[PDB]
Amino acid sequence: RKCSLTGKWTNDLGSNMTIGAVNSKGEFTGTYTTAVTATSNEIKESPLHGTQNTINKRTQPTFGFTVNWKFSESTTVFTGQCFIDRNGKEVLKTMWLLRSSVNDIGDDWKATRVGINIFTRLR
Amino acid sequence: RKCSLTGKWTNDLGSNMTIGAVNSKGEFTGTYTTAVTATSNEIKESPLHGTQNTINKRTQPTFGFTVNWKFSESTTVFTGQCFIDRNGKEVLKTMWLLRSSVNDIGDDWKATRVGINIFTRLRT
Amino acid sequence: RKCSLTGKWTNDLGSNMTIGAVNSKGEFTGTYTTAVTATSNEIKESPLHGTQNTINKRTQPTFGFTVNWKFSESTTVFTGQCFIDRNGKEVLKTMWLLRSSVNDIGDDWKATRVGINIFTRLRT
Amino acid sequence: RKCSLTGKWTNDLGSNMTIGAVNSKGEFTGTYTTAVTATSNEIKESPLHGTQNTINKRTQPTFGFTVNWKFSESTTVFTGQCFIDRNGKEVLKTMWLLRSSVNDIGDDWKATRVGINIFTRLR
Ligand SMILES: *[C@@H]1O[C@H](CO)[C@@H](O)[C@H](O)[C@H]1NC(C)=O
Ligand SMILES: *[C@@H]1O[C@H](CO)[C@@H](O)[C@H](O)[C@H]1NC(C)=O
Repeated sequence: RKCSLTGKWTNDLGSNMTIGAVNSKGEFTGTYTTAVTATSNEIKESPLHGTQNTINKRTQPTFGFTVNWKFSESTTVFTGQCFIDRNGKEVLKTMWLLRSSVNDIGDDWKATRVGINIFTRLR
Repeated sequence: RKCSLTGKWTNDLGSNMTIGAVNSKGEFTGTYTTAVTATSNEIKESPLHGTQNTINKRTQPTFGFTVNWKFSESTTVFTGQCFIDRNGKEVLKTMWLLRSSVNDIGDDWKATRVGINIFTRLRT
Repeated sequence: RKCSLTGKWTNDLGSNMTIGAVNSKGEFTGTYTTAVTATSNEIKESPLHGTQNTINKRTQPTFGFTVNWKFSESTTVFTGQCFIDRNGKEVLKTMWLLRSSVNDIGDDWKATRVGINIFTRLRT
Repeated sequence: RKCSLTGKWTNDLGSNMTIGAVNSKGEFTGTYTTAVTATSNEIKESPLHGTQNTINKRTQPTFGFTVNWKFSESTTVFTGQCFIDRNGKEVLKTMWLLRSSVNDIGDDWKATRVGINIFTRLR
């Protein structure tokens, strides 16, 4: 079976994301939903856009996407691979770069954070 | 006067990219012609897709994009900020993650490279 | 009651490391026995050397260390923080860069992998 | 000729570092000097400790080091390779991870920044 990006996902920090159909070029869009208090009610939703690599039509493709945050001046990109895990579940293993806005090119060196996220299906 | 992603850029490793118009949502597409590759595969031009953050209509906005490589199974994402020094020169300062495809989730841990690229506008 | 790096740890990929006493400068040495490698080389135990930040004598201090691999030409650095949940469990949350050796500076751009590891105390 | 870590270096942001002799195990110590105003007088000096890989005694070894900052609770690690550049000069091409202290394990996801530094000899 193929690991497919389309559907609803949640990650190891409680964020959720929904990705729509992936077209013939590999392109998808979706929404990324995050709480703005850890274990609390305030929820904000931002669009994401990206692609799945379709070379050799792998059953476990790599992909990447950009989340265009609507509640700050930052941007995050995620890249990873859609696996069928050893337990037979679909999992997206991703790493990300979070770019903050700085005012002066002299502060550019501290504007990028890095981390991972693992997503599994919300069914 | 605002740093705009539209147009033609080159980086410190000799790669080029072109980016078309940015829509009012911040979305753009482009093409990336890479000078370097991790595979021994023949390189080719590959599409990219991304967004520029439009919050507070910054003069120097953050942005990100995904390069959907067409000559391998990998994906790279870039993110950075468009800077504009006063005389008027624009620079894109970016960082990227290059994701390779691995056959087994056991190898996932070594599938992600990181680095930087600085882009400047392709000379007239 | 403070999160201390001294002792024996294991990570989410099955690797182990031992770390000896932390001196009053924050310096420690250890050994790292890796479960995984990017090369197809036979793994072996490798020394590590690092420091824990002693500013404000934090209960949960940041730290970093370098693993000087003995079965390849690579180096990996880890950095992270020692957390201690109230019942008393310690966790090291780290990120690392794995540097491969390349023969030509032209290839430097693809020589650095990044990822995470979470370590917990090796079970009695 | 060998690229050797020992000596004084400066980087693309104006920081300086001095690394002592590298012993038979690959170990070195040194000092990392940084300004706490960009283009200004206030200078702070922190120790660094690390190793150079000595497998196959390469003329261009990889290495890594940790800077134990003495003016904050953060730590940085650098890793890279000592090259003889195409112009015949020694250059250290490095990337680093800067770990900030957070109070709550729930904020751990944003505590790591990433960037590069290129060092050349101050002679
Ligand atoms: C980039 O464009 C320049 C200027 O036209 C060209 O000379 C060079 O070959 C191009 N590099 C690539 C990788 O296409
Ligand atoms: C780690 O230590 C555990 C517990 O002793 C042992 O079972 C396992 O084989 C070790 N893993 C490695 C990579 O040495």
